[PDB]
Parts: sequence; C-alpha cells; structure tokens
Amino acid sequence: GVPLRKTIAKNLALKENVFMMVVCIELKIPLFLVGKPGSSKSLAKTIVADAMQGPAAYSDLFRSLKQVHLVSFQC
Amino acid sequence: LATAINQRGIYVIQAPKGGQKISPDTVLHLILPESPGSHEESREYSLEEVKELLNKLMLMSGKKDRNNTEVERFSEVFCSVQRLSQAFIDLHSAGNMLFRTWIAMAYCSPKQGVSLQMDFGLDLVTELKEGGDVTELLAALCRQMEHFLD
Amino acid sequence: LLKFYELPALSAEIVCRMIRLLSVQTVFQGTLAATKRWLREVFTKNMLTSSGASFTYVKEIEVWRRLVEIQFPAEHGWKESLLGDMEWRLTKEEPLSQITAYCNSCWDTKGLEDSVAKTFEKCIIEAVSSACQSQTSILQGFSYSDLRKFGIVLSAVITKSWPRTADNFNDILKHLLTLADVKHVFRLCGTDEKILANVTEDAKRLIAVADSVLTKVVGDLLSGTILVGQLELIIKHKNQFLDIWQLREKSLCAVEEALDWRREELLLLKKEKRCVDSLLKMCGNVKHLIQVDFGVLAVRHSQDLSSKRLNDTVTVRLSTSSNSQRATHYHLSSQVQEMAGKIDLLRDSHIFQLFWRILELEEVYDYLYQPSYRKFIKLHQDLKSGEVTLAEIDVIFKDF
Amino acid sequence: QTIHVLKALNRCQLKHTIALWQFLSAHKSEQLLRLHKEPFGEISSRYKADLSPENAKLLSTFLNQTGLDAFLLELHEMIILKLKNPQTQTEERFRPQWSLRDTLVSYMQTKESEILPEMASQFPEEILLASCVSVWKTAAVLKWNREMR
Amino acid sequence: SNWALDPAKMNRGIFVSRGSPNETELIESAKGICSSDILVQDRVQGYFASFAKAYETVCKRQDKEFFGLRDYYSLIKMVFAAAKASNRKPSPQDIAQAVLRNFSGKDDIQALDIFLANLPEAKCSEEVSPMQLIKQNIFGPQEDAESRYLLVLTKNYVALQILQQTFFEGDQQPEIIFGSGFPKDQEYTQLCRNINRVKICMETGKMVLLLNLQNLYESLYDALNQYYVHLGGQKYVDLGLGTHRVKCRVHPNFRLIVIEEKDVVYKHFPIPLINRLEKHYLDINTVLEKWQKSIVEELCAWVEKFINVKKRHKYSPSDVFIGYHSDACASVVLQVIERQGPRALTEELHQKVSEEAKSILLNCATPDAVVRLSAYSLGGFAAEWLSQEYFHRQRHNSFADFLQAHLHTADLERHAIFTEITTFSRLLTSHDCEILESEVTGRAPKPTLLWLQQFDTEYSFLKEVRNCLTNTAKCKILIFQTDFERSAQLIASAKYSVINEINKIRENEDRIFVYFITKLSRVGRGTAYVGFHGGLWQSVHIDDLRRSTLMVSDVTRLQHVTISQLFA
Repeated sequence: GVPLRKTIAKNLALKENVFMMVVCIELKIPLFLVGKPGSSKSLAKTIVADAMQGPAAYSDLFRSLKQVHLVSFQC
Repeated sequence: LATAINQRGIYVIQAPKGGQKISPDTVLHLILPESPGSHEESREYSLEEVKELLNKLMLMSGKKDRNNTEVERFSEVFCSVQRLSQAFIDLHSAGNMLFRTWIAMAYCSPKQGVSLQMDFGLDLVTELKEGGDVTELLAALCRQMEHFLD
Repeated sequence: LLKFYELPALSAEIVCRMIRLLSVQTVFQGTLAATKRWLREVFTKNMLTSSGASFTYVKEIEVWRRLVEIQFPAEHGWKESLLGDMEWRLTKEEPLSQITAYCNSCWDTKGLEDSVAKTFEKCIIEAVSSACQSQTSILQGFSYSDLRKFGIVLSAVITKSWPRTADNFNDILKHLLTLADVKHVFRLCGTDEKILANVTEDAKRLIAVADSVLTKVVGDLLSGTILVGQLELIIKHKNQFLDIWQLREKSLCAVEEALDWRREELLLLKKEKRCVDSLLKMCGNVKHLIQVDFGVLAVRHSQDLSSKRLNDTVTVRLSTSSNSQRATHYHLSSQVQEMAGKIDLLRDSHIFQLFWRILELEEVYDYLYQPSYRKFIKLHQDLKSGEVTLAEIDVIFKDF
Repeated sequence: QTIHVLKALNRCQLKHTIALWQFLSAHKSEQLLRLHKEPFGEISSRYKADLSPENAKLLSTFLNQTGLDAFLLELHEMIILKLKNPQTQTEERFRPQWSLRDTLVSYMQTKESEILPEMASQFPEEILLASCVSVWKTAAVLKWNREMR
Repeated sequence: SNWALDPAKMNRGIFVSRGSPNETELIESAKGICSSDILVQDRVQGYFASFAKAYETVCKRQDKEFFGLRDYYSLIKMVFAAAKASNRKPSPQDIAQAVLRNFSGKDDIQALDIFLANLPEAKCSEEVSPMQLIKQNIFGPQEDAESRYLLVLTKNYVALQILQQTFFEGDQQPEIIFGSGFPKDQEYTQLCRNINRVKICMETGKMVLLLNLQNLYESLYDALNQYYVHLGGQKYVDLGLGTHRVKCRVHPNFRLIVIEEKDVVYKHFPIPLINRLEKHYLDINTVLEKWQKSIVEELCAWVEKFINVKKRHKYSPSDVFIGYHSDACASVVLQVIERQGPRALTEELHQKVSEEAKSILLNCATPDAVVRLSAYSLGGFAAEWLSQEYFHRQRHNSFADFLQAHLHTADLERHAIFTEITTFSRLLTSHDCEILESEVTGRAPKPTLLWLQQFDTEYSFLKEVRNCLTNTAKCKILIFQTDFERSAQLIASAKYSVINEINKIRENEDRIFVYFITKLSRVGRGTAYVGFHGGLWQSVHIDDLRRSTLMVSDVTRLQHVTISQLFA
C-alpha cells in the first residue's frame, strides 16, 4: 500500500519495525528501537509518517487507521 | 506578521519587572500595534515567540523570491536588538546604576521621525530620541555601551 | 666583445699573482664580481642553437676554460662560482638539446680532464636520470660523433633506467620488455663493438645480467618450466622480446614456435579454468538451497597460476614429442568436463540459470545438469519448430 | 613623519620622556625575544654567560618575590648603556667577574633613582656580570609566561 | 537509538534490539534491493556472497565503527545500477569503483584488497583516483539512482583549493556554507541563516560545500539519510531548526559536499554521521603524480638556496616568501599544472612547470631578498634573471602598476578574478583610491575600498558588497583591507562571502577584479601569517602600496647610483 522506492529492501528489519511502530502508535504503546546504524529505523519512521495520513493514505488499510502527526526531538 | 513588525513593530529593552532574574527573555519584548482601519489588538511577544517566527521564516523562505528582503530586514533588526540587550545585561552585572530604570524603544520603522527612544527615568535627563536607520544607531549605541562597560 | 676574453683573464691572473705575493677578500670579491659582469654582458643569449646541435658561441667553452683555470687560492671560491654559472646556462636548455650538443659538437677535444668537462658530464648525467624517470626515448634516431661521450651518455641511460631493485628477475624482465631504449642500446652495442669499449663496467655488468635473464627465460620457454606470469609478460610484448633476442643472438626462429605453442597451451588452460569457474558459480548460486562438495576442484582453482610452472599446470608440446593431446592440472572427468563446457556456453543464459531444482559432483551432474539440459534442448526445439505452448512463454519469458 | 606616533604619545608629556625611552627600548628587545631572535647582538659575548642550576634557582626565587617590570627595565638600561659602549667596555668597572648586584646597585645610586629594597638584600651576589644578559632573558621569559597566563 | 538503553526507564514499554545481520540476511537484503529487475538480480546474485563476507571481514577488522550497513547497501545499489545501464555482466572495473567509493575513507583499512581477495576480479587493478570518484559522486553518469552525499577528509583544509580548481573551473561554482568570522555574528541566528541557505539551494538545485559546520548536523540529520516523501513527482525531505520540523523540496541536481579535517572526523564526528556520508580522503599528494612531487621537492630546495645563498643572518623561507608554509610549493605546482591543462609529460612541460612555480614564489618575495641573492652571488646569472623578472616583468613598485598590468593582461574568460596581496606599508586611504581612479578613468569606475574590521556583522559586509556589485559598470574593482594583528577567520569568511555573492550576481558578463590586502610586520607578533591559499587566488607581495612621491625612483635604478649623485 505504501509507495516505497523500488531500490528499498522489504527485509525483515523494516517489516517488523513498520508493523510494530504502526501497532504501538495506533494503541499509544511506548516503543523503543535500538540498533546499529542502518537498521531500517529512521526509514521506518518516515514510511509510517507518510503512510498514516488517514484520509490521505495510499491504501484502504491505512485509510481505516488513524491520522498521525509526528513531533521529533533529537536527544 | 514579519512585514507588520517591520512596518509597525517596536522592540523594548528594560530592566526586569517583578524582581525577575536578569536575562534576555525578561529584558527584551516586542510590541506589535494595530494599523489604521483595522481593529485587531496590539500584541506583546516574548523573545521565544520572535525566535519561533524567525525559524518559521527561514524554513518558509526557501522560495527563491525577493521575500528575503523582509526576512533579512527582520533578522537584522532582531540581531541588533539582541546585541543591545546583552550590553545592558553586562552593565547590570557590573554594578552600574544608571541602567537600572533605563527603557529603550527601537522602532523597526520611523514613527513621526523617531527610530530610537531612550529614557532613564530621571528628572535630570530628558527623553532622548533620534531618527534614521535603526541598525546604524543600534550598532553605535552598542559600541558606546561596551566602551562604557570597560 | 667575446674575442678579447684574454684581457680580463690576464688582469685576473695579475690579481692572483699579487695575492700570492701576499682587504684580500674584498679584492677577490670585486674581481669575481667584475668577471661575472663581463660574462653577463657578453653571453647575452642562449647557450645552444635550435636543435641543441651546436653552440651559440664558438668560444664559450674556451672562455670558460681559460677563466676557470686561473689558479686563485681554493678558499676564495673562484672556480666553484664560475662553474655554477656555466651549469646554470646549461640547465636552462632542454635535456635532449644538452645531450645532442654534448655528444655531437667539437668542444671537448681540448682535454676532458678539466673541471668544465666534469661539470658538463654531471649535468648530462642528471638530464639522463630525469629522462629515464620520464620514460621518454632518448636514443631514438640519435646521432653522435664523439664515441667516448656517447658511451658515457649510454652508460648513464642504462644505469639510471635500471630498476631500483636491480636484483629482481621479474622487474628486470619487465624493464627489458617494456622500455624501448633497451632495443637501441642492444642495437648500437651490437653493430659496432667500439661503443662497448667506451662503456663503463657497471653498464657492462647490467648488460650481462640482462643477457643472462633473457637466456634463462628462453631456456624455460623452450623447456616449459616457465611461470605463467612470465609467459604472459612475454606474450604481451612478443615483438620487443624477439627483436632483442635476435640482436643478442646475432651478436652471440625456434623461439617463435615455442612461444606460439605456449600461447596455445595457456589459452587452453584458461579455457578450462573458466569452465570450472562457471560451474562453481552456478553451484554457488544454488548454494542457498543445496550444499555441494568439490573440495579438490575448489582448492585447485583457488591457486594462483602466476607462481606455478607451466608444465605442472598443463601439458606442453614439443617436436621432442608428437602432437599428443593436452592435459591440465584439473584432471576433470568426462562428465564434469562436458557439464562445465556447456555451463560455460550458457553461463550468460537467463533461461538456463533458474531452470532446475549434500550431493556429489556426479550426483550434481545427474540431478541438476541432465534434467536442465534436456529441458533446455526441448525448449530450443519448441522455439525452432514453433510448437511452444503459451504457458511456457508466460512462465519463462515473464522477465524479458 | 607623525601619523600613528601621535596616538601612542597622545597622553605622554616631556617629563615622561626618559622613562618612555627606557620602556620603548626594553619593549623593542622583548619583541625579539618572543620571536626567539637575538636582541643583544651588539653586546660582548663575554657578558653572555649562562647560569648554573643553583644560581638559576636563586634567580627564580628572587624574581618570584620581585617587581619584574622595573627590574627588567633597569637591568636592560644598565646592559645597553654600560656594557654596549666599547668605551665603557674598556672602563673596567663593569668586568664580567664583578657581581651583578653591586654593579646594578651602584648604577641606580648614581642616578639617585628610588632603589628596590630587594636589590641589595634579596639579589644573590653569586651571580656575576657575565651572566647578566641571561638573567634578563630569563626574567623576560617569566614575564612572557605571566602574560600568557 | 543507536546506543544502548536502560530498561528501567522505559516504563516497561516494548523494547526491540537489532543485531548485526549474518550473511544470509545480508544476501536477502541484496536480493530485495535488486528485485526491481530479475535479469540484473540473477547476474549480481553470485557477487552478493563475496560482498557479504567482505563486509563482515571489514567490520571485524576495523577498530572503531567506521563502515556500516549503509555502505553495503549502497554498494549493492551501485552495482545493480551499473549492470542495469550496461545491460551486461558487471565488469571488474565497476565492482572496483563501487567498492572504492563506498568503503574508502580510512587508511588502516584496505577494503579493495579484502573484496578482491574473495574474487578473481583482481586482474583489473586499474585503480580510480579520489578525483574520479568525487566527480562521479557529484556528476554521476527519469531515474533517481541517487548517490550518498560526500565527506572529504583533508589536512589544513587543503581540499577546498583542489575542488574549486578542478570541478568548478567555471562559474557553475557551488555555495560555501561556513561559520562567520565576524565578531558579533556566529550564534544561533547564523545557524538559522545557514539552514535557510541550505533549503534555498535544495529548492534551486545549487550545489553546496559545508565547511567546518558539523554543529549544523542536527538540522540536516534526516536529509543525509536521503529518504524522501513524494508529491506530484517532486521529492521532499525533512529539515529542522529547533522544535520546528518542515518538509522541503529537493531539486534533482542538488548535491552536498562536507569538507572536514581527518582528525576531527576520526575523533569527534559521531559514528552515524560517518555512516550517513560517502567518505573520501583528499590531499595534494593524492592529486600530484610522482614527477610533480619531485618538482615540489626541487622547489623546496630552490627556496632554501634562495633564502641563504646560491654575517649571513640565516633567514628562513617565511621571512622571505610572505605566507610560506609546508604546502606552499605543492599548491603552486597544482595551480600551475591545472592552468596548463592535461598536456602530456614532455621536457618542455617539466621545465615550464618548474619555471612557472619559481616565478609564482618570486612574486611573493621581498625585493630585499632578491638584492641579497644578487649581492651574495656576485652578479650570478640566476640572480640577474630573477631581478629582471621581479623588478621589470613584475609590478611590485606600487599597487597602481600591478592593477594596470592585471587589467591589461588578465584573461577575458574569467569574469571573476581573485587576487591576494601582502604588504608591509600602510593600507590604502581615500587619496590612494582617487589616484587609482585617475589612472583607471576610461576603463572602470572608482575602486571600492573596504576595511573588514570596520564591519561587526556579516550582513553589513554583504550589504556593501551588493551595493558595489549592483552597479552597471562592465568592469568593477573591489578592494578589501585588513591589518594582521584571530584575523585569519575574518579574511576567510569575507573571502567566502565575496565568492558566493559574486557567484550570485553573475547573469551579466561583468569583469570583477577582487583584491584582498593584508598589512603585516617584518618581525611579527608570534602567529605566523599563512598565504599561498592557491585555487582561485594569486599571491603578490607589495612592500609599499603607494607610488613613492618621496622618490620617483624605481629600485634597480638606485642600484647603480651613489648618494653623492642624488644631490647633483
């Protein structure tokens, strides 16, 4: 449903990160992701930000889900 | 908002009221009056609000347009006033007493020919007012205040 | 005028005699200064003519010799300063112009044991070192009238061009084959022996090392114990190699036959290597699903041939034998040889790659290769005949 | 020839002239030292002796308990005026073997300038005139270090 | 987080920790990347295993985390794109180029050796120079095969000289993003203006050079990842200034280059930042060939001889060649070879390069040194040649003569000409600018003279620069003054600002002559001045900028006249 770039790998790291992020955000569970640079973390964050534009979402799935607004702080 | 601040805006530097601790936030505030024919209210902005407006202007003005003139004017005056504020804070920390009731109003654009106005709150010193471009006056005043600090 | 050079020299010699008869340093300085001033005023333009063939001034060397030889006390530094100025005038010119003027022209006959000779030789040696570092051919079309000075230049070229690791057999062979100056050196030294007489002993030693290297290489080539790195380097530069060996051997044909034979045997060995590589790569591709055991073949393939002697890697042919078959280091079975050959032919085929499902190499042939090749042939016959089914076109050519 | 000189001299008056001369000369030399260049080429090498470890410790202790600027200015003036003039070199009341303290105290007395009490008492006599220039160099280094600190 | 965390603080939420993947996971990621096409995926499949084994080898070998998964993924992307464009099996040269671009940047690592150890591709060993790699990054030969942004590790900020000369030879010059050296402007507001400029360059597509501004990384952290949102075909990336985060448009032609010192990167730079950028090392030694380096050594020797001899205070090169430093000869040689072009090596080229280098160095020398060299050489040929060039073929007698010569002889293609000048006399006043105007009248307008110290803020300097540049005159002369007492920051920041503003006011073919004049002292105040910045600049020493009303004598005339003859 989300229109990812073709050269991006639908690997296990990004799959699980996106799924967990979506579920935790929709249910307001705190999620902590720790991994060495390149472990599909920020990519998942941007993808979930773009996908979860509820009415403006790309797929009926995300259109059924909530609308997300992200506020970022760099610690 | 920034265009109006340039046209009408007034920056105010004064000693902290209410016994507040001396800092840029307490010393500096922006007044935005209302224009003739419009009925909105004269708003008062804190330094944090002006820095927020500045950040907004920077991220917005990526349009390769002449709009930078207004942003540039806004930024220049803002920086000058911040410099003046730190000079006041310095004189305050050193124990100077003249600049204890001193209030300064900088007019982003002349009002009836006035660009800077200073009053010390003393019976001997009358009100001081001067016209012209605000950033030159502010730079000269900052330099005099620093020399006086030394 | 330059013609009058004797007068300054006589006045300087008078000053010399007065000093030896006894503000001394002051008078010396003024004397040297005035002499330099005169030389500057007279020697106004370039030292050498267009080609570097002749001298601009016929008397420059004579004036330099006359003035430098004045026996001032050494401590004062007359000779060194004047010779420094001459060296400056030389170095301004192009290296090849300097060497041309040095060898061809008739300036030296006056006695080359003076200081001017030693300075000009030093400068020419430095020029030759620079040119060798630039790897530009010097001796190409070179001409010479003074054999002694040409021999000095030639020895300088030989010594400076030589590799820094003058003992490395491989770098010696690389230098000999790659550098062109070596052809000219061998040609000249072979045509007229007198050149070698004028050549130094260091240069003759280097020539003898080079000749020994070439003779060993030829023995290895003819016999067959040569390293694949050396045979590759020889083949890449076969023309220079055979020219040099022709010159040396005429001074002191079958090598062409030998080198052709070894080129053929090396091509065969590389063909077999590439077949084994293609087979290994295909099995590595199906690695994720199936594990293969061909330890001996992978070990043999992993060894770098450059260090190996040819006859160990492959059978070499000689008229000391008949035109017998060739055999390689791999000793592949007929099954594996056929399989590797076909897989090499189809190593770029996208329709053969997928086209199939620990096993041994004969089991690998039986299960993977035969079904695959059978289906591939059947597909080729379907396409040639046209009876191919639409489902096949949809599944196979989904990608094209 | 008066453009930037006027800004340096805007505050000085004729009474200061001599002190100003002294200051300038010392400052001039101090610059050279900061750049490791030799300031005292015109001085006899005989007066350029080194200092022993013990005399170095004594000098350092004195300088720590001394007014470094005035001491440097006076010692510089003495070195330049007395030891430089070959006429005063042949005037052998400033011999390298003479003690630095007595020489400098005599000089200061002759010009009836206020003498630093430390000069007579605190100054070690074991330091001769031959090392006098090293003393000034060492003192200037401490000042330069004090200036960095 | 890339760093570990304490579970007790998480409020018993959900905590997921990712480990470094094994070979199979890396090969699956590679196949996922290539999935967009099937032919190429099959072709590269064989190479995936070797690339993964090489990557784990590198990760275990290196001491500090310097290479990561982004490098591996970028390698796979670049090989996929190369094969897709070629329509053939990836050639060894492509694998080598990919590996060099991604896994370069460190000395203690020999990536290409590791990757070639696993393959027979080593046969190529046709190595590609950092200049070619950087070019391919900036100008990598419809498709967003986007390469990472560049980090150039250098020494003494030398890299800036090379790039300006090589890739930005023309007026396609990038924009310089730097920290201002003016006293009252380097704080938060400067970061705001800088990120505004970064945004405007992203929108317009103008390339950017990031100088020692690692303190801007928190604003760019998300853009460096280059993960874009899309709208109507255009791509957008996130930028932040404080708590405000906004999406900004990125023009396809946009590229980013960060220039930084190797040691700052090794010590201070965060590891995720090192991972986000493609890393290359650039120094003059990496550009110069062997013979050019030999010419450098020769020029150092010739300098040492020039200083002392072909009493005897034993001068040093800095005291003669104003601005001399370890890399002066290399910079000179690079500038010479770059101006000459790619001409093949010949004895003519070697001689001409040596002579040009000597001439450039001599242009920065004091007349005093040339006189000393002649005197102590007793009128040697070299000394008279050098005196002739300095006093007669060069224009050190005054600033007016230099300006006239530069105006008459300078090239016509270079619309912007930059010059640096060192002097020991007093800086120019209004009267000197009037004399220069009287000389120039009919050729250009009144030269504009500015004193950098008089400016407290960068914006006032830019305002006056724009006041001058906006005049319609076809030729413009800009003169900047400074007294070297700290100061070098001011000069550098002014130089960058002037270059950027000249690049912006460029639609016209006006010819702008820019001069930076620094007043030094022969002795000094400890901190040694450093010149020979090379690149676009030409370094000339003028002992006295005035026209010598007190004596109309040009030296080399008095050289043959007594003091008695002066009073004839």
